[PDB]
Amino acid sequence: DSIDTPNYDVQKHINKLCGMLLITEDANHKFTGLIGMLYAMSRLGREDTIKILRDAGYHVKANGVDVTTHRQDINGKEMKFEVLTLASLTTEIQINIEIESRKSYKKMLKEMGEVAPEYRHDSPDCGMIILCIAALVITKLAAGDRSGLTAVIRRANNVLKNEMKRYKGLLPKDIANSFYEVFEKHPHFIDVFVHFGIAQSSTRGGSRVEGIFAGLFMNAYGL
Ligand SMILES: O=C(O)c1cc(C(=O)O)n(Cc2ccc(Cl)cc2Cl)n1
Repeated sequence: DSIDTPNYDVQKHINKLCGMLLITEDANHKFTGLIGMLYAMSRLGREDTIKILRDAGYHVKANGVDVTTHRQDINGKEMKFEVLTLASLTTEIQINIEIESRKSYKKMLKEMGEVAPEYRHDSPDCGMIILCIAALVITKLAAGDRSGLTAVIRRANNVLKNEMKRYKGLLPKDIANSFYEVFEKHPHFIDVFVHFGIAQSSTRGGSRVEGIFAGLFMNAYGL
């Protein structure tokens, strides 16, 4: 009955996984709530994550998260994939996210030639774009609402219009549903998210998305 506790070392990998979903046309966001939450934990670090859970009364069986190279056959030819050792997310699911993302990337090349940095799966702000949706869901959880989904989509289409222009897979309805699902199924993620947001919103300036997140997070307490 383990909880994966990713450390700072797999932060870049989790951001890239977020970015792979963000470039996927009609992406399956079933795992985005979990992946976003894994990104938040990698930003907090393993030590602070275990501290948060233990202090909150949750008894945690910590699973170490490392990057492994998994060799698997796709269309007759053997391919190498970098995956995370996660008890909550199978090797198969991770590899299929990379496969679907690579199909959307080839379609992009065919449409516009080589892709600008801000349109790629490895843009440094992908994890934070996902956590912006989490910040909107947390507000609706706070306000007492349950059928707050309609307002999440509507607020998201306004606040994240530049990012939605950059990413075909930024689908607020599906992503909000995935976070609602993870916060109700795993309430310990609410404590992790709140500690992440308090710590993030301390870091002054930086990136446009980091600023959008800090603003969205600050709102959950009256703004
Ligand atoms: O020249 C590049 O940087 C490059 C090449 C490719 C590709 O061939 O899919 N891609 C996309 C890509 C690479 C790696 C992974 Cl893990 C996922 C995706 Cl979508 N980027």
